[PDB]
Amino acid sequence: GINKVLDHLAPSELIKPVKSCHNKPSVLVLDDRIVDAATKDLYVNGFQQNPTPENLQHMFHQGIEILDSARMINVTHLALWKPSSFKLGNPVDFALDDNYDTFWQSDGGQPHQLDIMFSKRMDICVMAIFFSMIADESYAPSLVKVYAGHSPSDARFYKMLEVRNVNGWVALRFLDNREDDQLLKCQFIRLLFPVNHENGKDTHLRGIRLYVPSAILR
Amino acid sequence: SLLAYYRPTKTQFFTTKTEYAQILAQKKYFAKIMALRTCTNGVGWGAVAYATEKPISTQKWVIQPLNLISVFPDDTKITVKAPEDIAHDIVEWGQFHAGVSSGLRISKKATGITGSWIAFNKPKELDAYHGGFLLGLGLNGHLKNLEEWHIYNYLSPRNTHISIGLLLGMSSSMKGSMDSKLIKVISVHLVAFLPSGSSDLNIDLKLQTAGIIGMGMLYLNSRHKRMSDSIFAQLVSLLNVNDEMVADEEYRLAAGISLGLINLGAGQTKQNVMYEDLTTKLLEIVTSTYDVENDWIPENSQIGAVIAIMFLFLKSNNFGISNMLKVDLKEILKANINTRPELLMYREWASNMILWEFIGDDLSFIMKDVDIGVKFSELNTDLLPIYYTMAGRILAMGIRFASTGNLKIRNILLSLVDKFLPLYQYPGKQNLDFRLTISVINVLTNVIVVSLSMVMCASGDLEVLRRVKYLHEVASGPYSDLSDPTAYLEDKKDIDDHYGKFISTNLALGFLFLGSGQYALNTSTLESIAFLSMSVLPTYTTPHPLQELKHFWSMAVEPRCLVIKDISTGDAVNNVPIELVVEEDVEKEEVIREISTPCLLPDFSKIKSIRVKMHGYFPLEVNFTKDYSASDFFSGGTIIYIQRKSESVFENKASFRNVEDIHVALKRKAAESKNYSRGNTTSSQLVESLGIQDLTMVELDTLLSAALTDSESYNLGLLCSDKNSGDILDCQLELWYKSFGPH
Repeated sequence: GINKVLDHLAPSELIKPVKSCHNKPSVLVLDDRIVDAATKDLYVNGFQQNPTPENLQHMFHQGIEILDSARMINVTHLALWKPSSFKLGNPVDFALDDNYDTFWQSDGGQPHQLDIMFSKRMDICVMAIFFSMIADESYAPSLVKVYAGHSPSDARFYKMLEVRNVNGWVALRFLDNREDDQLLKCQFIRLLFPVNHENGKDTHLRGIRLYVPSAILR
Repeated sequence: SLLAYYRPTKTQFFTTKTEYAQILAQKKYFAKIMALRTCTNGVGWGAVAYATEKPISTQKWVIQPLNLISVFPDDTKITVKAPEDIAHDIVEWGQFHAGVSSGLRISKKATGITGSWIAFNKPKELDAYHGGFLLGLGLNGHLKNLEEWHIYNYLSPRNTHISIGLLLGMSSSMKGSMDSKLIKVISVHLVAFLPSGSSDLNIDLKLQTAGIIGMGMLYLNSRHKRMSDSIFAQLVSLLNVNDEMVADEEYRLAAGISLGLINLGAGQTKQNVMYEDLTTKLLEIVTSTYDVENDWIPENSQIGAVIAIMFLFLKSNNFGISNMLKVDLKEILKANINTRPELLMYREWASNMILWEFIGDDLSFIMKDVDIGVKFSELNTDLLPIYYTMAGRILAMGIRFASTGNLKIRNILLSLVDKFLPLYQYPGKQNLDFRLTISVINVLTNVIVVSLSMVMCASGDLEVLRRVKYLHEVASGPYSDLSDPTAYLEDKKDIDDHYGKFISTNLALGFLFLGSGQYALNTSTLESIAFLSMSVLPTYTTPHPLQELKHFWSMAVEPRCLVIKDISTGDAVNNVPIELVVEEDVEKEEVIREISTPCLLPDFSKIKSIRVKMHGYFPLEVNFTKDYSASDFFSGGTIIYIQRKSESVFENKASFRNVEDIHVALKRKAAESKNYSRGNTTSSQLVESLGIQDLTMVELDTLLSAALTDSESYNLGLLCSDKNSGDILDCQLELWYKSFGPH
């Protein structure tokens, strides 16, 4: 029994099929001009001239309630946040306030970092980010890389995000890491914004949310 | 040859492709990887050469600069340049490591190393080498009282490495004298301990971590309240860098080891009120569960708290404290679990060391209460805690049996490393759940090889060397076979992973051959385990926190090499069998251990008697009673001398008491003929030719020459009737000749 469990913890010859990984970082396509079942799963607001900001503020809301319509638990306020640097105008609260009009702006080095470090082990399943190509083209996030890990020590690359044209909420559920669980299990998540559109300098963040699974009297 | 650094390094490359440009890229990648190896050979070279070279004082020291140039079997040399090929910080970090090894190479007892000597050896241009050299001398215990004249000269530049070297080395030389003129230097250096409200002065964070560890190790066994409470606040509080609040895991780990070392051995209490208050405060830190992350008590302080509760109750055998530190796998695997999983390995390693009597030597102790208990046997994040469970238990297992040697533990570690080796650095399905799990596999396999090297220390074992050679060579990883800043960071993660994978195998290589194999670690004195435990800290993951502390096992290294010398000649004699009496590391009675002459005997306190037996020199056997230990007997020196037996003609007057076995006689004649190949030329032959071999017979023949007075007549008769003697019949037969022979 001692040997057989050690083999289960340490499967030597069972696991490695051929050792022939491509080792390239997989790139995720975010374009909203092509209609597909997989894209519809990750892109919620639906594929569509540029809408006026009031439609953008409008569509900002149904994307919120549609994401909140399904059976889901929001723990966006259940963790500590620490961006790369402030600009003394708007902290990350205006990014997490679920308001399109308000937003958070960083100011500092070009590779901006946004830290989302958790207190307890919570298994995140759906990653929600809102982008506004036309409202914030100057500070639009063009290049996104999401990390994963159990601590600031062991942060590791998870996924690639190239931004070409997204005016809407982006849903990011995780299936590569665990096909059995269809969710991500980490305590430490950090985001990098190394470059913006049309060679931008700084970057806003209109919306951000975190999703995990599990008449009246006054 | 495998560990040497001051030379081009031999490389082997897979390059499972045919394209020339692709082959060059992999060779460059391997060159960058081998460049990492050269930087991190500092840990290995320090242990290989501990006290080999001796100083001449007048002679000037020299430090070989890092070569980091790789050579392929094709002999197409590829040379690594900074910062184009590797991270810039890595190259002088390896220089700093090499400097420490060079500084540590000087023996502890060497004299003439005053404050002027280091200034005499100053390169007139501060760099990483001199900072390491400064650390090495202070680490060895030479900077007892360094003059204030050139302390400012060294500290005037804001260079981190030199300041790091000075603070650690200078504190290590004094090591617990609580001197004010030195403690204030760190107090100025540490920003948080500086008076509140003062304008911030730019001090590098790594320098503060260097200052805090030097200062805590300055306060060894002080049990000192007005500093210990300030340290506890320092661990909990928050720091300031670049005018913005920051929380550092490195500093809090440095603070935790600092507090634990200052109050080392202060937990054996049955002062207790404040010790109990500090104990419960630490347990609140380690056991608190926060649904919402508090800013000023993050999980970064968890490691420091565990390593603080580590050293307070070290070797205390307090069951309850271990229990509230020990974590049960059965309960946690059912739950979702909380906190960083890396805390678990520290926590279990904490519990195991508290009970410094129950460290099991069997695989059952390692595998205790572990089961996958799930259908999905694929490598998944859910089963990390058992891996960290494994690492903590084996690390306590290895440190417990440090340098004592064994077979069962070695075989168990051999089986474990054999099983876990193939999985190592295998990015097959690029999945982060898989990637995080196999990163823990890399951490786990780094712990197993280190611990396996720990227990078999200074032995020059074959298979242990065989495995650590494997983990040494071949980068493996994503490349080979088995947006610009982003690719830089993507390459930065892989290059840092290779650096952490190399420091473990290097440390294992050095400990296998410690001090040319004649020096062994100490686990007898209480503080020795403290230095052993701190230096063996696994920080192999990024950003490799607190790396300069790897060169600190040096306090625990000593002789325990035994050799035999002759007295009359005064020269060494070797290759004589030595029988040893030991306790088998258990309560068993005894086992006879036969070893060669230049061999490392076990700990002196566990030895009861030792005897030397060999054909020739007469035997010498000493038994150690309770009154005197082997340590006290060997206190004057680890060498015992033996007296030569004499093959004298006078010894064999008439009869041979010696057995004179045919085989040894033939061996002696062959040995003599070997010298003769390479006769009455010996004075013994002369005295034999004189016919005066029999001392007594000659004397009585002179005496009887003439008489035969009654008194002397009874004297010879008494000699004739002796109870025991030699040529009695010869004496009897002379007196008969004298009495009644021809005349």
